[PDB]
Amino acid sequence: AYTNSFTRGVYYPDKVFRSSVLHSTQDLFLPFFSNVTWFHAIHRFDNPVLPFNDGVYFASTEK
Amino acid sequence: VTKFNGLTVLPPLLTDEMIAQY
Amino acid sequence: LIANQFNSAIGKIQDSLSSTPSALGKLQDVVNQNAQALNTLVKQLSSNFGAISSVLNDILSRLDPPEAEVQIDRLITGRLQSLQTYVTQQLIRAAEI
Amino acid sequence: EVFNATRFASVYAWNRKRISNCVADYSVLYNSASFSTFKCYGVSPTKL
Amino acid sequence: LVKNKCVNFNFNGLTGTGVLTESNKKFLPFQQFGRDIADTTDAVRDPQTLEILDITPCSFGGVSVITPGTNTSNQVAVLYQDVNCTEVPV
Ligand SMILES: *[C@@H]1O[C@H](CO)[C@@H](O)[C@H](O)[C@H]1NC(C)=O
Ligand SMILES: *[C@@H]1O[C@H](CO)[C@@H](O)[C@H](O)[C@H]1NC(C)=O
Ligand SMILES: *[C@@H]1O[C@H](CO)[C@@H](O)[C@H](O)[C@H]1NC(C)=O
Repeated sequence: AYTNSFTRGVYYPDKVFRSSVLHSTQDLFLPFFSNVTWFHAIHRFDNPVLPFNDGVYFASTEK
Repeated sequence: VTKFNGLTVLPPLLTDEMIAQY
Repeated sequence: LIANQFNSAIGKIQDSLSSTPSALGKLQDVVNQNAQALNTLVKQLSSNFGAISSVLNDILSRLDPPEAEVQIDRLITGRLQSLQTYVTQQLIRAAEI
Repeated sequence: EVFNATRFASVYAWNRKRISNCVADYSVLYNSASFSTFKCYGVSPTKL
Repeated sequence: LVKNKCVNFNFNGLTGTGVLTESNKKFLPFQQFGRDIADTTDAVRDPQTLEILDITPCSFGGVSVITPGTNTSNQVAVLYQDVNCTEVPV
């Protein structure tokens, strides 16, 4: 199953505070509208092995 | 019609009020 | 009739100036160009210019004079080139104005 | 601790010791004449 | 730490210079340094206290000597540009 990461996955590149500053940063970011892999844990269903490739955007919704 | 690194802006000799008076 | 036409024309000029957003295009462009040139001149301060760092105090510290001289010389060359470019562009723009 | 160690690793298996959360005295290292070569290919050998 | 005075500072190697005052801006917990549109180091947090220190460059500005002709008189009047002279005597 494939799902689309709409806009989430943006982190502060460094520890500098800026106010009303449109700063351009070149670093490892998750592309906007980039399809990521869906995984299941209920019902059996297990967790597979995945590589790293210099960056992973994890996002788990839990109750 | 619409911080310092050695940079200073010099005010004009004729202010806007006196230009308007002219 | 001439007085009425002149008054209506003055009113229409007022309304057109109020409504059109790019009416003050020439003055707005001059101000924007000067601000852009100043902003790029300031941004040239943070450029590395081939030294170990763009911070003059960083270069002065954690550095012995014999190579701090060459690092400072590279910074001087870069910053002087940037300032000369800005001054020449400002001279051109002042001639146009 | 690492300078006076009785054993040192080989070049093909060089170690990487991390030093952190401490006050470092480079003055004794610089003034120690036991070193034959003390030149620095980084920034400086004294201003550290 | 001394505030509201033009004192040099070296915050764990920053070795900057300016005037450190109380900062009304609210630094985020992870952020340490501060910059602006010109990436000037506008604010710095203390290394021992969770205090934000606004930093302003020390007052500078070219002086001008308004003088009549020396053949007329030797008296002059000095203009310290772009500074309030509550702090001119230094
Ligand atoms: C998600 O995007 C990838 C990369 O373009 C594409 O190969 C894949 O088919 C897309 N998935 C779906 C369900 O459309
Ligand atoms: C200064 O004033 C004197 C007296 O009038 C005059 O002779 C002299 O030429 C003046 N100097 C200049 C440079 O004009
Ligand atoms: C100096 O003059 C400026 C003018 O803008 C004013 O804002 C400032 O408060 C004055 N300084 C003092 C110390 O009163």
